[PDB]
Amino acid sequence: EPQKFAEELIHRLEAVQ
Amino acid sequence: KVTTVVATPGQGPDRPQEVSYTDTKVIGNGSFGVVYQAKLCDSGELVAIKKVLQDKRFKNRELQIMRKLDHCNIVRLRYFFYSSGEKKDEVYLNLVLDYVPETVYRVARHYSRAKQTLPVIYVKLYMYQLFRSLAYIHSFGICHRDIKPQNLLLDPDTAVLKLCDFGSAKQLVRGEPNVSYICSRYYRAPELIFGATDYTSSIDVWSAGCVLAELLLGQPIFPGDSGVDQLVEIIKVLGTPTREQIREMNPNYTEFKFPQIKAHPWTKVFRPRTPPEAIALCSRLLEYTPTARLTPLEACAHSFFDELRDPNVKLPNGRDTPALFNFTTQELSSNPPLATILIPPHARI
Ligand SMILES: N#Cc1sc2nc(N)c(C#N)c(-c3ccccc3Cl)c2c1N
Repeated sequence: EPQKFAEELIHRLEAVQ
Repeated sequence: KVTTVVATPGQGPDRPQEVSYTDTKVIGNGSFGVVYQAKLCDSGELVAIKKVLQDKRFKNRELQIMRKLDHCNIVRLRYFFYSSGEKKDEVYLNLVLDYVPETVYRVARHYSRAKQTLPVIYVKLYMYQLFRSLAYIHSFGICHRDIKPQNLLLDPDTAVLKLCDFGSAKQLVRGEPNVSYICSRYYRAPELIFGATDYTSSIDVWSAGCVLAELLLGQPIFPGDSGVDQLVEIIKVLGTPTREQIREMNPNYTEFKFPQIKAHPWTKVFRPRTPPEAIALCSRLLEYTPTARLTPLEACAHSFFDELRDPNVKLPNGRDTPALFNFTTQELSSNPPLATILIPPHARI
């Protein structure tokens, strides 16, 4: 769960910058 | 069509009495079960009635909480009673509440549709009254958890605000799990989004800040579709949280990559006319570290509300302000010396 969620979060930040 | 029931006073002596009402109209859907409007035959007063489904095998949490609360800024439980119906086989719990005509949501939407912002004087009045109710319930260890514009009821004439709907409220204690998927996404604390089970009453404070910002902005400050996009909107403003902040929210995320993103300046967030103290209050409400957020009582004493402590302050309709100074010992239990500020000299004796 924790590593899983952080991976789809970190992706949407590469898209914001 | 007049209905007569045997109701029990909400905070009262626990002696049931006969109560008659009429003019049953639907207001809308509460947290669990729908909310009706009605008129008491005796007084002629209007009341709200939230009918909820009750299971006979355990006690109703909302009812337990509601019987404790008496506050000018919270919708009061007049009576409660039981009924049956809807395929039967079960019992409904009916909560008889104060009726209040308006919501902050409806008012905020009324200004936004006219391409305008709510005058700061109302923002001060409404937020201050919200923080008072928050200060009151948190002193029992009770977290509302639903805080949002829709649950902030208003009397337009008197400018009185009343927090409502405790169907998601819980009494928090150290060492117990709580659902991290709670509140409403726009007003959801970041630690909740991280799935933290350890959170405190500070989550309500976060939500309050979201409401404050929205009233300043004219739109929800943290929009977005998924629960994960919510976190994106937050860091697009607050900036990527430090390791130490992640630790304070959910320790299980302490070591992770998390690309560094610059915080967008609070002054560039709001319109140029936005009061400085409004910006300072908002910045102290919204923090990643829950312990860093202001307590509701501390918020009440913030410089932003200094205009409410002016002996000459009035409503835009010429009427006096509601009672802002009426704090009890329970309200001030978190920080009694704060009364030096909270209760102005003109309201002392
Ligand atoms: N518990 C509880 C009560 S009493 C009450 N009274 C109201 N006037 C209103 C309104 N509007 C509401 C309300 C608020 C948000 C969403 C839906 C509803 Cl019905 C409630 C409400 N949820």
